[PDB]
Amino acid sequence: DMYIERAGDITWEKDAEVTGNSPRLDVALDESGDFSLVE
Amino acid sequence: GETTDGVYRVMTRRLLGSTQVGVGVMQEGVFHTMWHVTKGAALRSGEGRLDPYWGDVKQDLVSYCGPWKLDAAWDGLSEVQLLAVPPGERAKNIQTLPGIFKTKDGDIGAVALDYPAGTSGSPILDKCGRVIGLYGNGVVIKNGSYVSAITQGKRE
Ligand SMILES: O=C(NCC(F)F)[C@H](Nc1ccc2c(c1)CNC2)c1cc(Cl)cc(C2CC2)c1
Repeated sequence: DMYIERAGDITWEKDAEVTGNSPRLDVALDESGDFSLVE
Repeated sequence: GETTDGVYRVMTRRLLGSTQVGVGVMQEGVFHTMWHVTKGAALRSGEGRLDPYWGDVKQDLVSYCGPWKLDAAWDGLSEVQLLAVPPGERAKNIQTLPGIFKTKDGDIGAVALDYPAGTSGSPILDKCGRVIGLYGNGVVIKNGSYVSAITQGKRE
């Protein structure tokens, strides 16, 4: 059996840690909700 | 039981000890998570029970207690925040500029951040604090890194 526990508020934090790249990827979505890379 | 708006952890006592399988968003009395996290099963909130209401394996989304309530969308230009809720760790806001998932049916936003599988369901926010989608369904690129789609449902 699964359960839920609160972890916080949904708010934008000004001055948060800014990391991460922005890639443009060609992908395919199958009937099972699984993404794959198209080449 | 707990009806408060906010971000929640989705836990299970089936494996060893307590394990975090995913994350979700409570909003307008509706709990929103990724389908692969709960597999549509009912959820406990202390003494209360949350029954699934809407679900779709292709979209990889599921709502509890009511229809999908999250409708905000990424504008294609602005940076966003991943309110990541990692297993055994505190909630953390990670600002990033999303990339793109190009599909035969259109383009989707994409956040390129690496987190354990139990982090799927974590909300992605805009400058107003509105949930524009959920992190936790994507792909693994050639360098082993994880890229997630900004998965958003449809409001009725
Ligand atoms: O997005 C995922 N896809 C597989 C992966 F190759 F990308 C993965 N969850 C997942 C699992 C089962 C299903 C679906 C999604 C949808 N249809 C069934 C995941 C999510 C996060 Cl946050 C992390 C990881 C780590 C391992 C990299 C994996």
